[PDB]
Amino acid sequence: SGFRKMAFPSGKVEGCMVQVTCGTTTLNGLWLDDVVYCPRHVICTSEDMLNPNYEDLLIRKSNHNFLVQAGNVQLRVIGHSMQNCVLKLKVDTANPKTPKYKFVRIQPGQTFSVLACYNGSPSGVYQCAMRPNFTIKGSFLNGSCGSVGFNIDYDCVSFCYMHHMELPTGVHAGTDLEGNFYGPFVDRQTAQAAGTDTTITVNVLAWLYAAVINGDRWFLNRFTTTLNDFNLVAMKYNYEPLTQDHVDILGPLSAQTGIAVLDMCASLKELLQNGMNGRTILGSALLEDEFTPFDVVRQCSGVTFQ
Amino acid sequence: SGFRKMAFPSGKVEGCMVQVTCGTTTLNGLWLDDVVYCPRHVICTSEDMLNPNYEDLLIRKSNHNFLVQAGNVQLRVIGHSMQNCVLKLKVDTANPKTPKYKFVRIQPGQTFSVLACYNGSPSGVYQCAMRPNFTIKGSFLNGSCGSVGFNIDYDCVSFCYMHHMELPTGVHAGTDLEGNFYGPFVDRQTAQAAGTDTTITVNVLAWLYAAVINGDRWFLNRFTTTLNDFNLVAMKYNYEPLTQDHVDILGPLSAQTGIAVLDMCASLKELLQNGMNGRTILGSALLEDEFTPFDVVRQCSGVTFQ
Ligand SMILES: O=C(c1cc(=O)[nH]c(=O)[nH]1)N1CCN(c2ccc(Cl)c(C(F)(F)F)c2)CC1
Ligand SMILES: O=C(c1cc(=O)[nH]c(=O)[nH]1)N1CCN(c2ccc(Cl)c(C(F)(F)F)c2)CC1
Repeated sequence: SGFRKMAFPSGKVEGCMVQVTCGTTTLNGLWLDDVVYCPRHVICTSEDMLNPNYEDLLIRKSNHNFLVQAGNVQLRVIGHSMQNCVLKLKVDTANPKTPKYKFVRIQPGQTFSVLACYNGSPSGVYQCAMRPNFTIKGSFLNGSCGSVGFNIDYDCVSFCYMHHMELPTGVHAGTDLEGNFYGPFVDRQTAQAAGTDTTITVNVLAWLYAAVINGDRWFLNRFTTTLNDFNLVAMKYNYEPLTQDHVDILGPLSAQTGIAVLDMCASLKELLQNGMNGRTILGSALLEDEFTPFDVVRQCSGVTFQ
Repeated sequence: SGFRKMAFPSGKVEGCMVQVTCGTTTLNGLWLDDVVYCPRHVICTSEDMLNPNYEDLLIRKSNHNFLVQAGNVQLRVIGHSMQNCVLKLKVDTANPKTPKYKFVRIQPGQTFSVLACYNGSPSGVYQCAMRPNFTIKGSFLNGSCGSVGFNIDYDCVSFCYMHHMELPTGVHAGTDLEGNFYGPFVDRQTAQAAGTDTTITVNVLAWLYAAVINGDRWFLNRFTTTLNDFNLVAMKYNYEPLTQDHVDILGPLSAQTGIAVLDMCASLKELLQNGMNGRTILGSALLEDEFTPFDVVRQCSGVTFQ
C-alpha cells in the first residue's frame, strides 16, 4: 500500500539525450536512430528572439555550425532540416541504444514523466499532467530546453513532449515531437499568456478511489447524484464537466471498491461545498488532479515494464 | 472589389485522392509518394465500432485485404502500418503527381480548404475554420471519410486535416495527418459531444476591416476603447478574448484603412450591445468569424500561388 507521485523508469530515455550547440547557444537534443531532434530556437541569437524568421536563419547555416555531443563522443552532422518548430539534424552514426519508440500527441488531463536535462546530461525525473490550458507546471532552469516527456507502454517509449519555454507565470510550454505546439503558443518572445486553468475532474475522482483503496474513507456518504446535477455544481468551482466516457473509464476502480461512480460524485460534491475541515486525504489538504485512472490502477494493482 | 468565401484551387490535391476498400467498407485515401493515408476505422466492421481494438484488428489483416484504386489503375499494397489514428499503406508505385507538401497541425481560428470526396472522386471544395472547440462545421455525407483539408503556401500544399466522423450535433471531427485527433474525440462509437463553442474575435475584426475596404462604413464611430474594457464586454457575449498579438496581426489592415485596432474594437463593442438594427455588413446580417486576417489581405490585396 501507499501512494506516491510515481514517474516511469528513465533508463531507456537517458541513453538518447545529447547536447546540441549552435554558436553560443547550447541545449538538449533527442538522438533516435541517426536523427537528433531539438527546439529550432537553438539557431536564434539575442537580436532574433523578438521576430525570428526561421527559414532565413536556417538557410544561413551549414552542417558544421552544429556541434552535437553524446557525452564525450562527437557526432558529425551530415544534414539538417526543419519540421514545424523542431530541428532535425541527420548524423553519421545511428544511436545503438535507440529503444522501440513512437511519437504520440497527448490530450489535456493525461500524465507523463519528464526527464529534465542540462548540457545533454539527465538531472532528474518527475511526473506531471498536461493542463486543460495546454501548459505544464514543470520544474525547469536555464538550459533545460529540449528535455522530453514520455510514457512507457510495455517495451515501447511513447514520446509526447519537448520543452521549449517558460511563460511569465512560471508555467511551461512545448511541442509534440512533430514540432507542433501544445496550446496557442509560438516560439518567439512576445507577450503570450496561458488562459485560465480548470481542475481535471475525472482525475480527482480517480484519486479519491486511490484514497479508499488505501484506507481513507471519512469523506464517503450514502447519497447519490446524477451526471447533470454534479456537472451543475462542478461548473461553479471551475471543474471540467464529467462525461459518460469518464464514468466508463473509472469502471475498474468502481469494481474494486464497490463504490459506484455517481456515488463517489456525491462525496466530491460535498467536499467542494463544505471543504475538507482540516482533514487530509492521502496526506494532502487539497484535492489532487494530476493522477489519471490509469496511474491509480498501475500503482494500486501493479504493472511493470520491459 | 467584392468579398466571397474563397477556397484554394484544388488541382494539386485532386491528383492525390484514391479509393481504399477493406472488406465491405470503402472510403478515401491520400496518395503521396508511395504511401496511401486513410482513417484506420476502414478496418472496422459493424460489430467492432463500439469498442474496437485496432491492434488486434490490424494483425488479422494482410496486404491483400486492402483494395486501393487510383481511378482505373489498381495499386498493389506491399505493406501496412498504423500511426495513431491513421493507416499507412505502402504501395508499389509512387504517385507521379505528388506535389511539394508538408504536414502541419493548425490552431483554433485558422481556416483551410476542404476537398470533399466520395469513392476517391473529388466532389466539391469549400472553406471552413477550425472552431475553438476543435470541430469544423463541414458539409459531408456517407462515404466522405478520408477527405482532406489543406492550405497552399506558394508552391507547397500544407495538409492539416483528415475527416473521420460526424458528431451528433451535425459538426465534424478529424485528425491531423500524423493521426492525432483535433479535440478530445476518439474513433469509436461512444457518446461524445463537442464542448461549447465561442466566436473568434480576431476574425470578426478582420472581416469588419474587409467591409471598410469594400465601402461598408455605417458601423464606425469616433470612440476608442482599451484591451481590458473590450475583453470585459466580449466575455459576456461568448467572444474569445483579444491579445496584444492579435492587435499586431491586424496591423496591415489598420495601416491600409487608417482605422486603429482599438478604434475598430469600439465599433464591435457597439455592435454586440445594440445589434445590427436590420442593416447588413458585406451582405450578412450576422457577424462573420471564419475569415482570418490573412484571408482578408489575400482577397483585398491579391496573392496568387504556383
Ligand atoms: O533554458 C531556458 C529556460 C527554460 C525554462 O523552462 N525556464 C528557464 O528559466 N529557462 N531558456 C533558454 C532560452 N529560451 C529561449 C530562447 C530563444 C527563444 Cl526564440 C525562445 C522563445 F520562447 F521565444 F521561443 C526561448 C528561453 C529560456
Ligand atoms: O461516411 C461516413 C460519414 C461521415 C460524415 O461526416 N457524415 C456522414 O453522414 N457520414 N461515415 C462512415 C462510417 N463512419 C465510421 C465508421 C466506423 C467508426 Cl469506428 C467510426 C467512428 F467514428 F466511431 F470512429 C465512424 C461514420 C460515418
